[PDB]
Amino acid sequence: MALNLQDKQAIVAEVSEVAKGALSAVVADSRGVTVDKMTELRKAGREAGVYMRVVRNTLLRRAVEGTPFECLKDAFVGPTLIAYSMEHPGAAARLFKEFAKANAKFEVKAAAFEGELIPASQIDRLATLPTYEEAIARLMATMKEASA
Amino acid sequence: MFTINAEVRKEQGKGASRRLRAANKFPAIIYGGKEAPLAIELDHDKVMNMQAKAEFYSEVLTIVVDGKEIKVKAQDVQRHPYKPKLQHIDFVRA
Amino acid sequence: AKKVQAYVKLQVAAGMANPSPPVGPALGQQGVNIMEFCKAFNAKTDSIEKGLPIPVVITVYADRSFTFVTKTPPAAVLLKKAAGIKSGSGKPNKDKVGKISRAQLQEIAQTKAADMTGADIEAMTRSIEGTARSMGLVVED
Amino acid sequence: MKVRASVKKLCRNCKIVKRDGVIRVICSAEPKHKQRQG
RNA sequence: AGCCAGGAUGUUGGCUUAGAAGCAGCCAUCAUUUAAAGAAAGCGUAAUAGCUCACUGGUCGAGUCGGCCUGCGCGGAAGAU
Repeated sequence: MALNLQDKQAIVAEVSEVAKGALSAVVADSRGVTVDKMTELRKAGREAGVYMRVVRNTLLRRAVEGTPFECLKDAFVGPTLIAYSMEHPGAAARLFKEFAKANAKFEVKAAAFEGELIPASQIDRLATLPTYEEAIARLMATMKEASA
Repeated sequence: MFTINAEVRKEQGKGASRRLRAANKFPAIIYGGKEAPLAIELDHDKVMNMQAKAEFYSEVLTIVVDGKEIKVKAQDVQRHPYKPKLQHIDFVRA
Repeated sequence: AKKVQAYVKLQVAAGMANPSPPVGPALGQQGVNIMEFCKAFNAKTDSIEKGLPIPVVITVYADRSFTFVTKTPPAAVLLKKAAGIKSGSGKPNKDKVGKISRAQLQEIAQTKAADMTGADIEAMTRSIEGTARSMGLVVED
Repeated sequence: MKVRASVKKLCRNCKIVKRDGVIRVICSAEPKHKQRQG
């Protein structure tokens, strides 16, 4: 631990992502291994690049320190170990769905999917944020509904 | 800026000094300029913790006696021969 | 990938999957089959390149039939066939004599970007710098 | 057992314990390191 | 302080040696991925391997560390009617 000019930077990045972000999920790395975070590394890298950062910050004065500003409901998501996956450009694209599918491979746990603060709820694994660019499914029935 | 507190010595001598030292105090004196040498006692622990740092002795210090600040500089100091203790101190007016 | 058996990586010959002295029977004997190393590994080897060291990892448990898997080349050996001096030093580590290229060390690390944590593409090249300076090879940037 | 006037911790494992008014060094690791004061 | 994790790379640093891969030595004691990881403190070996440790991240949730001055006590402390 350094003094105060070192912890505040962790909180600075945390508050920057918490406020300037989007849908995010939770990954309770009670016993993190080498390939768990690696698979999540590829998972987040597909998100446009390096903006889906996930560090092992579960402290009340680290990750809960940036709760007062934005995401003011992480006090209940601040106990034992909660790796907040704050997002960045875009939307909820697949972080929730990908996390559910990765957490279902016995990768450590996620505190029963505690959840971040997008909606007006707490814990609800929704699949209504996958498709957000598709614009070619409305051009498949035009050359089959003309003869008849 | 070190600020020492002190009292004027009623009785001076060998026995008196010994008594002071027994009672966690120790004598000291101020001298310099036109003014007459002023004998005072000091609480020992405070001043030992003080004189530990080196700046005590280089810088100017303020002695409070009878509610009056005298600015002095530590000139000389008697130490106990085989203990981390102060027998006596010389202060010069500054 | 979430679980692993076991694995014995070793720089084997691509050109012909049939070595005696280097590996041969030591490349698999504990339930591994040496006859299934020259009917399937070569199948996925006439579509890329053949002749340089190609580590292999065999997925044999006890069911006698395994699933051969691929891997990647070493980054430390990437400054030998794609930089300059093959040895890399020549002399004890006291006097810098090695060298690298400035146009390089960016596209040679993109080939092995399947084993880099750096989520940025340029973040993978900064780790190459340290691996390219193992001895202290000073480059002409 | 060593029984000494001067008993000491000889390694990280060595621990000092008084039992029945006797300073004793007992070491989890090294048997040689167990001591007694006498 | 325990408790759960890591304790990596170049690398097994080179030699001289029979071998030397942290651990026979002799010597340099550097750099990388950085949360952190000693060219290595102990065990271990044919030597690797393997088992710890250093530091560090998590849990926990109030005191904690070891010097100084002095008081009283403990051991050191075995003899012959």
